[PDB]
Amino acid sequence: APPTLWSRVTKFGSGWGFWVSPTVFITTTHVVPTGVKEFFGEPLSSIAIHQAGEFTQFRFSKKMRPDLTGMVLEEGCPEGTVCSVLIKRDSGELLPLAVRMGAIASMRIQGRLVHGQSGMLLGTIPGDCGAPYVHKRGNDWVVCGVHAAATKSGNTVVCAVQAGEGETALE
Amino acid sequence: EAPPTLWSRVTKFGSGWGFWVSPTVFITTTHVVPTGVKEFFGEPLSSIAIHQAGEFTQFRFSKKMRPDLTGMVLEEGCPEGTVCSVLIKRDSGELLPLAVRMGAIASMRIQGRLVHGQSGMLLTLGTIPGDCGAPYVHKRGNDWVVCGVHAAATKSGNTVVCAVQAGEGETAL
Repeated sequence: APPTLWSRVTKFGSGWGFWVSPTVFITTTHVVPTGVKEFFGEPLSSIAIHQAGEFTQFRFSKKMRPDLTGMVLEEGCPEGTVCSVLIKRDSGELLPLAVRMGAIASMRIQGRLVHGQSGMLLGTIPGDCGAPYVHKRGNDWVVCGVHAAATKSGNTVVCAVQAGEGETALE
Repeated sequence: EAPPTLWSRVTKFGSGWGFWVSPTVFITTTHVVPTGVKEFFGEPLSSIAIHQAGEFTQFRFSKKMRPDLTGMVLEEGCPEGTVCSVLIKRDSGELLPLAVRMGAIASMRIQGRLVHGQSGMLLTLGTIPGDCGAPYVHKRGNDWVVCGVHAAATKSGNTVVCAVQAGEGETAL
């Protein structure tokens, strides 16, 4: 993972967010500041906000990170593949966690049913919410979720995904 | 070509930045250091070993602060005529590595403050106010080393000065 990729990982509210491009920022809904009128110094009327369950996307009118190129945002992580949760700790330490992704479905997070995807850690803390789930496709990195939750057991984590509707079916 | 953990050493500090040289050693430039405080990174000042002169400030903490890190060598000044990189972090999160050819070491007074400084020329944007403390580094073999911290810049834009930790081989005849 290149430094640029990590530079997209940004402290935000009670957790983290991720610059997908110069104008697009994704994060986990429950970490988003609630009493505010600006994000990153931009008034809400300047920002297109799409929230689906625990997945929140901001598109700013202004180029917030013109140093960045856009990258692909997938609708969920590829089931069965190893992704990395790009965790930054408060000391500055980089803690990428490898995770084997499982099924996409509805899960109860923060007392609400939301589209999510479980994964097995190959640990995280509450402050890690918003950290991106990414994987490499070709020579490029792709982002597919943002950290939402974990079992007390610790071994399983859940990311919120942009669109999970009907990804797994009863047989 | 600087790896992510090398960037992870660059840390927001006071009105600028600092750099973890090792799990216990943090360097920065003096004028950006917060004043009238009782601790840094949760550690009481009284527990910190401090070596500070000519705008170069070094802290050694009494416990491991960044145990995830390997210890790097801190050189006394950059190698003259060689090309180093300033690892600039901007508040936006942007990384701006700047190539710079290092030149003369000299003691000097810039805006009233004594600087044990080394001039360099940017090879080409540039540095800006708020960048002080950013590390100057280069490679010795397969290892990275750090040789100074960003202190000042010339109006012409293209020359910068880092504070270095050098002995009195920088005082005029």
